Formats: sequence, structure tokens, C-alpha cells
Amino acid sequence: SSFSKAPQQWATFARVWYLLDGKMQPPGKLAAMASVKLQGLHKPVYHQLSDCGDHVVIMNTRHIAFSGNKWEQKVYSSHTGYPGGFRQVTAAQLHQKDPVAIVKLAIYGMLPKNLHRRTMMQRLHLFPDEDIPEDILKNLVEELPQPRKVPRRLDEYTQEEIEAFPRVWSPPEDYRL
Amino acid sequence: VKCTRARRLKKRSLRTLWINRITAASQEHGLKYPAFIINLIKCQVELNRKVLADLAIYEPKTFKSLAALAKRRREEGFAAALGDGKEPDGIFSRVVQHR
Amino acid sequence: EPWPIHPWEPGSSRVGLIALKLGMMPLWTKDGQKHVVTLLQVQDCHVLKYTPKENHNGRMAALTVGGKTVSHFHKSASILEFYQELGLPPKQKVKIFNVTENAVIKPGTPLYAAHFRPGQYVDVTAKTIGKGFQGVMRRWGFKGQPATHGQTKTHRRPGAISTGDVARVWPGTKMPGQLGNIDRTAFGLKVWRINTKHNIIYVNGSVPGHKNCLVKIKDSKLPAYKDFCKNLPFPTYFPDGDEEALPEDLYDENVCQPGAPSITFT
Amino acid sequence: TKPIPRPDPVHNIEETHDLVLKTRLEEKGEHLEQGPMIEQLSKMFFTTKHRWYPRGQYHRRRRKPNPPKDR
Amino acid sequence: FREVVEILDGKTTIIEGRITETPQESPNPPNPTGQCPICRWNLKHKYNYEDVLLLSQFIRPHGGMLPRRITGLCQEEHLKIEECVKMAHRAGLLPNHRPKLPEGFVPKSKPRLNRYLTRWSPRSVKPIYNKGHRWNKVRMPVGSPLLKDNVSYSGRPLLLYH
Amino acid sequence: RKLIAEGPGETVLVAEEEAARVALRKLFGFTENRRPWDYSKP
Amino acid sequence: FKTKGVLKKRCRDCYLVKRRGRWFIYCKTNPKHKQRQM
RNA sequence: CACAAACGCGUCUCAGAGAUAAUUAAUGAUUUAAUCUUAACCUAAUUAACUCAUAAUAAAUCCAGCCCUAGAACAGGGCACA
Ligand SMILES: [Mg+2]
Ligand SMILES: [Mg+2]
Ligand SMILES: [Mg+2]
Ligand SMILES: [Mg+2]
Ligand SMILES: [Mg+2]
Ligand SMILES: [Mg+2]
Ligand SMILES: [Mg+2]
Ligand SMILES: [Mg+2]
Ligand SMILES: [Mg+2]
Ligand SMILES: [Mg+2]
Ligand SMILES: [Mg+2]
Ligand SMILES: [Zn+2]
Ligand SMILES: [Zn+2]
Repeated sequence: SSFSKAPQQWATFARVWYLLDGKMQPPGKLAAMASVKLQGLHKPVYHQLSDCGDHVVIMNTRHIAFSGNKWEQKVYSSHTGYPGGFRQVTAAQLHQKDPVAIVKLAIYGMLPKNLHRRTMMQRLHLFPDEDIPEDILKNLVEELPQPRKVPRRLDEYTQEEIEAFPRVWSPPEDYRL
Repeated sequence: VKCTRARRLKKRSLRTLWINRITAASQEHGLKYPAFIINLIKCQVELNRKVLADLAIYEPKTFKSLAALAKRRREEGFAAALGDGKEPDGIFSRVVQHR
Repeated sequence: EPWPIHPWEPGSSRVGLIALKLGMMPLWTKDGQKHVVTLLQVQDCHVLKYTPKENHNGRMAALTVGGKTVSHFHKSASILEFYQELGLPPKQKVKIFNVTENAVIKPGTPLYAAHFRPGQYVDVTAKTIGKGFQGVMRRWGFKGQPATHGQTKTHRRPGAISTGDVARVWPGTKMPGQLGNIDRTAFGLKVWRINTKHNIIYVNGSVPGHKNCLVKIKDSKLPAYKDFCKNLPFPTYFPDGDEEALPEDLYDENVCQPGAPSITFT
Repeated sequence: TKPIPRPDPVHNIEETHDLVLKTRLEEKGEHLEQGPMIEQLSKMFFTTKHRWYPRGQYHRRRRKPNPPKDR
Repeated sequence: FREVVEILDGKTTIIEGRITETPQESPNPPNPTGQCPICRWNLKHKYNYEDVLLLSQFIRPHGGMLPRRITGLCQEEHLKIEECVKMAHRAGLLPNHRPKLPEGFVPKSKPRLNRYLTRWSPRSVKPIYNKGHRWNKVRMPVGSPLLKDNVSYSGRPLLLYH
Repeated sequence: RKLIAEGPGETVLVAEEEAARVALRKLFGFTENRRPWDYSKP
Repeated sequence: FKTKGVLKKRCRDCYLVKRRGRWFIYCKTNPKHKQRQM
């Protein structure tokens, strides 16, 4: 509370590094919080003219999940400027070629369309797997919770829970499976 | 002409900035802005967004107390709605008339 | 102090050379056909530095090869320092070859034209003859307008360049500009003759670039001759390894040698 | 809480001449071109390269010499 | 449960049916008056693709569906549970309910893309290159429409097309 | 093992110096949350 | 195959199957009865 | 072709992997038969595109003057053999 002016300003406008797991998580919901943190909309001291911005490191990018048939239906279109140089790549193909590109484009779209978008994008770090350099690892402060709960598989359920779950119907003995 | 238009728009811009700051501070306490606002209103606490943003920026303890009060009011309202009982009333849900 | 020599593998690649384009010569085959060969003279080929596979590409290592000798008085301080630490005089053209990790050679090793044997397919990279800022007819081959049917100041103009509705021209539009002074590579050039004494390679077909210019020679990367390096010396040609002097000229199985019985059909 | 990390090492110390050893840790200098310098600064501060370029007379003259200060 | 066992002993084929013990229904259902199993266990408008413990009760070991005349469900719940089972299988749940192929498990393919709430088959939907404008937009369907009657604690309708 | 003061800084040494300054101010009573000077007529 | 908007069986051996996201009337006795819903 | 160059009418070279739309059959329930499956598991025959191996550039702070097959200017390559 009773700090000098320079250290108080430094503490108020200090940058923060956040961690975000991307395994079994929707790109849109990940990008929402990524954009919030990048713009600094989580800080009561936020202002458009101010340079308040926090770094976000997203891991397990290759293990991302799309709801529905977006893997097969969603497309990304680019153009090289040259005639006949317009390409439309499926989401699955784009993820196979570069896992980072999906979440990178999602965050790029969710970010505001001003000139600060490039500046806040340069603060973003995306990694396909849990292989992060120590220089970035030593800067992490906290890890944001996963926006989507990962459902359990059948084999991942414990036997006590399986037994506690009642059997709704009784199969006949004469039937064959 | 732009000066007049921007003077008119300054109130809206500063209100939106205050709302954004309040949303930031409330989500920092794990509470949503509409719920926080409606629960603070239900507690007969007439503080505008400017004062709320100033408190969030400079009075973290006071703003956390306000957020806790709003969450308590929300929980009391939810309990009353679930119960549907006239006799059971929350401590902070009581309404005080003018004096 | 030779580096260890690794056995040849099917997925391995060999290092190239840097030669000088002398000129063109005819060469007749035993079947009566006539081909045109180009003379590439390997004056000074030396391995300068070695770059690790991980630090260069992550798939294949890189070997740096120098060309013919040049003067010290016209090179930069950093280049002179690098050559002083290497122990060799400065070279003219410095090139990088992508080779596999099992075919690496110690820097400072010289290379000879015997690296290629009679009968092989090589790729030649060089800067073609730069024709400067040339017109569109010479550059892209666009046909001109009629010469005397009334055309006014248009005999070599490109004509229409775009469309009215687009209100702009596409970046891929062909326009007059620089022509020739660019690096090009010719693939699948067959080699017929190897002159050991003068270190000369006879490569079939035309070689991009003017005469008396540096040429980067490597093996053919075409899929038809991907595994032709098995019979060739895998690391490089070591004149001291065999302890036997090769003949002055090595010919292919079909080359009609200058000393011939004047073959006649039967 | 965790203890404060302390890093204190002087590898430039020479037993032959401490006077030269002291200047060995101070004679470090480097100069780069504008492009590489801007790229290095952008990489260090996690910003873009467009910020570090200088500005012209028209913008540098109109800056307020004595901006108001609060507090 | 009935199992078919085949024995080969010197150009002789013996086909036999063996009956094994099977689990029975729990003694106390919350609504014994309900004729339908789900409708009497009060799981109607409650289950989803995430609830694997209910979907795994009646499915063949190779992931196949079970006849309604044997199961006993109402037609609507039967269709909803079939849709949920298909969605779970496409999403990657029920790992142990796949046929065992010793020859095909060695040649690995591209890694399985993580997905959930998938409505159509991954191999039958062509990419939408036009995607439509704001007023006319080809929305991407997510989830099965048969699950629109599930309880919504938040109260917001489930977006079936996004 | 009882926290008396805390201080931020760019580096660890500056943060420690600021924490020492905060502790000294708290001990001497010259704090931002102190009693304002009394301007009245006794 | 004939592409149609409405599919109908031309004989008793035609069977309707949903494949590749479309509907197909397949007939083995009469191959000319192959119908594909557009 | 009255320049040492340019030029064609003259000469040399021109490629591997994945992927698919339509359409074929294996295994299999809803619909214990069958059925290529907007049911899964791996399937195999498969258009053109499209990407990727591969290919090219990819050694920073000497540049007054003199040549150049390098070039509008600016740039670039050489000036030790002789
Ligand atoms: Mg007003
Ligand atoms: Mg030229
Ligand atoms: Mg003409
Ligand atoms: Mg005229
Ligand atoms: Mg004329
Ligand atoms: Mg005229
Ligand atoms: Mg336009
Ligand atoms: Mg069957
Ligand atoms: Mg059949
Ligand atoms: Mg490539
Ligand atoms: Mg030069
Ligand atoms: Zn029912
Ligand atoms: Zn028929």
C-alpha cells in the first residue's frame, strides 16, 4: 500500500504470463479467454490507450477438439494475390499441416481489428505439445482453468462408480450378443 | 462538429470503460457483471459505475466486500426461489423503507 | 587426420563440386549419333566449413565448398579472417550442399573432378547470361504487332495488360524487366568423359551461364537416378587412398574415343 | 514463499593481472545495423518492429515540452 | 447371455450354445409405475453423449445397437439413445467396444482428431466452400436435434446449428 | 516467520530495498493509511 | 445411375440405402434402375 | 553474322509421396437374414487439382581507380601468377 511511485507503478502495470492447456478443448472458448488476457480485459486498470497486456502460453495445441463435424466442414481460405492462387484448405488438412495455425487464426479473429492486434499477437506463444523452453517456463505465474470439462471414457470410470450406477434394464438369458 | 459529437459520446465512452473495468474486477472475484449489478441493486446500494470502478481500482478490499455481499444476495435469492416459502426470508434480502 | 568413412546407404547423398565453364565440344557415340558436351574444369574445390544437420536444417547436414582462388587484397576483413583460420586462400564462389550425415567430410579437404565417374547424371546450378532490362517480347516471348499495316508506335508494346472491371493489374502479370541475371539449375545432365590430369568433366547438354563462370555441380536428384551413387566413391575421390594413378581420360561405354578404328556398320 | 536466488560469479578474474581482469568485464561492446537492432529489441520486449523506427520533424516539433503532471 | 462355440476335431464341426450368467435390474427403481426402463428410472431428458454408463448398458461388444423389441424403450428414447451412441463412437468414447483386428492395428494411420457432439459421419460431409453471407448462411450443425428436450438448468436453448 | 512488509521491484535487490523501506515506514508510522493532519482550532 | 429429386422403386428387388450422405435406389436384377437422390 | 557477341531455323532437360469427388467390394446392428456405414474399428481400386520431400539464394561493416560474357543510374564479379 505504502509504496514509492516507481515500484507502485511497476507493480500496477506489471505483465503476467498465463498458462492454458489445449487438450480436448474448443478453439473458440480457448481463444475467448486468450483474447481477454491479451487485451487485458481482466484488469480493472485496463484502458485502450494504455499498453496493458499479458502473455499467454497455450500448450497441447495438436490435441485440440472441434465440436460437431467442423473438422470436415469448416474451411480456411487464403489468396496469394496471383491469379489462380486462391486456396481453400479444410480444417483437418490445416491442422495436419500446422497444428498451431488453427488456434492462431482463431485468436487472430477474436482479437480487435486495430493496429494493437499485431502487438498483442507478438505476445502470444503457442506450442503443439507439452514441450516448452525453460526461458518461457520460468515466466509462468498461473494456469487458467480449462473452459470445457473433458468427458470420461468408459474404461476411465472406476469400478466402484460402475457398480454404484444402477442397471436400468435386465437382459434376457436366451439372447445372444 | 466533431468536438460536439465527441462531447456527446464522451459520457457513453466513459460509461463503457467503467463497465469494462467493473467486469474485469468482478470476474477477478469469480462473479459476472449482470449478477453483481442486480444483486448490489437488490441490497439498496445505489453506487454508480464510476464509483464502482474507482473502488475497484483503488479499494480492492472494499470491492471484494461488495462482491461478497452481491454473491450472498444472489445465493439468498436463489434459495428463496427454490424454497417458494413466504416465511423464510434472507437476512440481507429484507427491504427497508424511507425514513 | 581423416574423418571416419561410413558405409554407403540407399538413403544417403554425396557432396558436389564447384567448377569453371570452359566451353563446348562435339562428341560422337558408337551408334553414329552426335552430342554436344560442355567442359567444366575443377580448379580449386575445397571444403571450407561444416554445419551440423540440426543447426542447418534438422534433416540433412550442410557442407560448404569453395571455388577457384582469388586475391587477398580485394576481400573483406571477415572473409580474410575466416580463410586465415581455415588455412587456405580465399575462393571466388562459396556454395552450400545438402548432404547426409554419413557422408560428411572434414573441412579443408580438397576435391577433384574424378569425384564423378564416366556415366552419371548431374545437376548444374549457375547464374545464366544476364541480358539486363529486356523488353517483353524477348523476356516472355509475347508476339508483336504487325510491322506496317498502320500500327503506330506499337510494334513491341505488350498491348493490353489487364481487364476493365478489375480496375487493377494482377501481380502475376508478365512485364518487361530484368532477364538472365538469376540462378537456374539444369537437371539430368549426363557425363561422358572425365579428364583426370586437367580435372575436366564433359557434361551432356547446355550449361546455364556464360563461359569462364563458376558452376555448382551435384548429383541428380531426379527419382530416375536416386540410387546411382552406390558404385561411386561414397565420401569423395581420394587420390591417395587407392595409391594408383587413374588413366588420363575415362570414357563411357558408348563414347567413341579419339583413338578409334573408325567404326563401320555391319 | 521461496528463498531469494543469489547469482554471484566473476569468470573474468585473472591471477596474473587483476587490473586487466577488472577491465575484461567492462570492455564488452557491440554494434549492429538498424534492422538487426530493431529486430533484437522487438524480440526482447515482445513487440513489433514498427515501434522502434524514429519519427520526423513534424511529429517531433509538436510534442508538448512540459506536459501536465498530476499527484 | 448366449455364446456360440465351434469345435473342429478331425473334419468334424461341433456348434454349441452356452448360457452364461447375466446381471439383473436393480431392486429399487425410483418410479416402479413406469412401463419404459428409462421412463421409470427417471433418466428421461437427463442422459447425453457424456453419460457413458447408461449408453453402455445395452450395446453389442462390437459397438452395434440393440433391438428395441428386446430392450423395451419407447421409440423416442430408443432413437435418442441410438443417436447418443453414434455420437460417442464418433467422438472416441467406448474404446473397448471395437472389434479386435490384430492385422490392422500395426499399420497406424493419421492420429484421430478429437471431436464431440458430431452429428453426421466424418466421411460423408463435404466442406462448405461458400459458407453463405450474413442473411443466408449455411450454419454448421452440432449435436442431434432429438436432444432438444433435455433439461436446461441455465434455461438457454441448445444451439443445434453453429 | 511473520510477514511485516512487502515490496515490489524490477529486480530482486530493488524489491528487497523497497520492502525494507515499507517496513521502516510502517515502524515509524508514516504510512499512506495514517491519520491525516488535524487542522482545527483548539 | 440416374440423378433424380424423388426416388421410387421400379421393381420389387430395388432397395433404398443411405450412403455418402445421399439416398440410392439400388437394383441388381435391372441395373438400369440405379437411382441417386440429388 | 564485315565486333571477340547476340540470335533461330540450331542444341539440352523436364520429376517422387500424401490427398481426394463420382463409383466399386470385405467385416457388421439398428432391422441377431441381408445392407459399402449423415453407426463406429481398421478397410483396399481409386480424377484433376492442392500441399510436401527435393531443387535455388542462403560466408554482414575493404571498396579509391581500371576491366567484365554484370549492368539505364545505382548495384554485382575480378585487378598475384601471365
Ligand atoms: Mg445529456
Ligand atoms: Mg549482361
Ligand atoms: Mg512479328
Ligand atoms: Mg494509322
Ligand atoms: Mg512504325
Ligand atoms: Mg498518328
Ligand atoms: Mg478494385
Ligand atoms: Mg449379420
Ligand atoms: Mg453382397
Ligand atoms: Mg518445400
Ligand atoms: Mg564487388
Ligand atoms: Zn418410454
Ligand atoms: Zn429394380
